Amino acid sequence: RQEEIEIEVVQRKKQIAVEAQEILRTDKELIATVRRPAEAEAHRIQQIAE
Amino acid sequence: AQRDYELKKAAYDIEVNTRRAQADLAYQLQVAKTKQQIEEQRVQVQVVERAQQ
Repeated sequence: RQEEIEIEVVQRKKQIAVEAQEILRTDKELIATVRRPAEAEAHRIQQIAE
Repeated sequence: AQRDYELKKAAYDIEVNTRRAQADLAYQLQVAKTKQQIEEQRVQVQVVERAQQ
């Protein structure tokens, strides 16, 4: 059982490296889904205001 | 004469049972050690997969 529970430990040890890529993925995803679309929506206003 | 034999039998049976118990459980211990190496690489695929995503 010491060796069996160690399987869970190495899984967590790797899951940490998975979530490290998840942050980076979520960051780029927010640039494409939030930051850039909002910047486009703001330009419409500056044009239709004229 | 029976007693003299009975005690050695029991004495040897301690060791035989002890060694048998070890041999019997020796398989699953290695199965755990081997899986320990395997799982590391099974989830390592997740890291590489996410990196390309």
